[PDB]
Amino acid sequence: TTDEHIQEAVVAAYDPLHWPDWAFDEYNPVNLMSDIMADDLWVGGDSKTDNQPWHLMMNFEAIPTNMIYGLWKCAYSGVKRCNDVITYLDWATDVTDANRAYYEAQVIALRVFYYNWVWKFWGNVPYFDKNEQLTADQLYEKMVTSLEEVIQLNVLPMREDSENYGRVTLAMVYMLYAEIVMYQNDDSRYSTALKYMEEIISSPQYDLMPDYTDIFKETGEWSIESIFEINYKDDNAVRDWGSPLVAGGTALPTLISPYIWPNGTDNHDRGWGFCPVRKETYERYSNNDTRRNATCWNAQAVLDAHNAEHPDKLSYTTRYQDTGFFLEKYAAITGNNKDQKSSSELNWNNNLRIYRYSETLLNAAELITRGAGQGDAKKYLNLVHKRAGLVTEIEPTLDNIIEERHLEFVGEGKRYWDLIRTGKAASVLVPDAYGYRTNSWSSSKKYLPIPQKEIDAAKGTLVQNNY
Ligand SMILES: OC[C@H]1O[C@@H](O[C@@H]2[C@@H](O)[C@H](O[C@@H]3[C@@H](O)[C@H](O[C@@H]4[C@@H](O)[C@H](O[C@@H]5[C@@H](O)[C@H](O[C@@H]6[C@@H](O)[C@H](O)O[C@H](CO)[C@H]6O)O[C@H](CO)[C@H]5O)O[C@H](CO)[C@H]4O)O[C@H](CO)[C@H]3O)O[C@H](CO)[C@H]2O)[C@H](O)[C@@H](O)[C@@H]1O
Repeated sequence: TTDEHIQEAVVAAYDPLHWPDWAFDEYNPVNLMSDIMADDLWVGGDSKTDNQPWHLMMNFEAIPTNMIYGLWKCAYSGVKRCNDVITYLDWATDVTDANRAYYEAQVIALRVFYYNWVWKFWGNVPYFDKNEQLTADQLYEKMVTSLEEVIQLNVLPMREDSENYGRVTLAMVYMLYAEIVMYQNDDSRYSTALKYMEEIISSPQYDLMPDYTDIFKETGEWSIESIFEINYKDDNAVRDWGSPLVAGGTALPTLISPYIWPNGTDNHDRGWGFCPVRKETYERYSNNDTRRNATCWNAQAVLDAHNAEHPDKLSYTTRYQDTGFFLEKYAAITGNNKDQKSSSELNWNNNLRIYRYSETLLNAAELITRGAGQGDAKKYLNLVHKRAGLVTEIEPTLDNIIEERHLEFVGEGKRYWDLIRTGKAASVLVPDAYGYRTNSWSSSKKYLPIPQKEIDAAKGTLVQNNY
């Protein structure tokens, strides 16, 4: 009813962003949930029954009774908190026009963000704009119409300040617009998407970090390259097993760091050996590409060298699908949970990078090649390519742009969605030579099985996907 209470409610609508990595008794880190269905990582852990839903999804054999349910609950918690704010604003007095617009812009952009999670993973899902199963195509029209309404409020700044980093901005809204327009293959909005990407490119407060290896460091958080991140902190963080929803750190580096690594060696710490980096991922980089070592941390070579320098035979404990490589971007780094005050496992400081300026450039290059209008697709592609330390210029073909995204975004939740929307999934996601993936992707796998408990509780109102 008052301004101060709506302000607190707006803050609460942001909280589900930082939940899925540990919430509702599951690990569903949203970047890995898509990346394990692509061609860059294995699943790992103790065996195929450790986080079993992950191994089933990876092999296109998810089942409604053994599914990732946490992310579903996170997304719909988000939607509910945004809906709360729209309803509260109906019953509010002495809120300025500007503050009313600002509160609406934030919670409607977040609502589309949360719906994007369930739209991409499950497609045909229930919709509510106040506290009905839509087709994927019907949810899309709701989402993109909401984003149009947020842009037209004309209230969001292009970039936030030190104090407010993590708040919705116009650039975040633009990147979210491009993500859903491109996943839908809605070419009637390609022109508008390209105009929005060019507005970010024209801004002098977004640019590439000159060193790719500086992006994923703590000092790289909210750099000139960052459009949107989900904030995680170790500073007096008290996220715990029984209190997963409190704003502290992330579980992600504990999941994907080497099992019984000797903490502090090469300033890396131990984890549970999930998402080992495939050897093929390391091999697809040129020796000149700075992304190779920023993506692929060779844990085994570090100990091989150490055991020749100081011959204590150090080892880590190899788990399932071990390769010797781990995802350096979100690896446990000595000191990145040092200031936490609860369980150190859940309180890593690593922000989750959602949108980076390199995705602005590759979005623009791709929209130009898909007929969105004139622009310098070759300049935009080659800015990303050259930042990686490659000196030879490449043409802005769709295949070169899609492969640049592949090199640029391992572990960032982009590749699986890129493979489906470009029509490459059926050709790329086939049985491997290791006997790990034994199934082939097909269009029926586009949308996961809806969790059985949701099918049951809805008593026929929710129709199961034919996965
Ligand atoms: O498949 C994935 C993977 O799973 C592994 O299993 C996981 C399993 O290890 C985990 O087990 C829990 C375990 O970590 C936990 O241990 C407690 C620890 O949490 C406790 O820490 C306390 C904090 O609780 C406390 O926090 C306080 C905070 O709650 C309060 O609100 O605020 C206070 C400040 O204001 C704050 O203090 O803070 C103190 C420090 O002051 C901490 O010490 O400490 C004890 C050690 O003393 C430790 O034993 O116990 C839990 C009991 O519930 C266990 O559940 O659980 C996961 C989820 O179920 C499992 O995934 C497997 O091992 C791997 O093989 C798999 O690969």
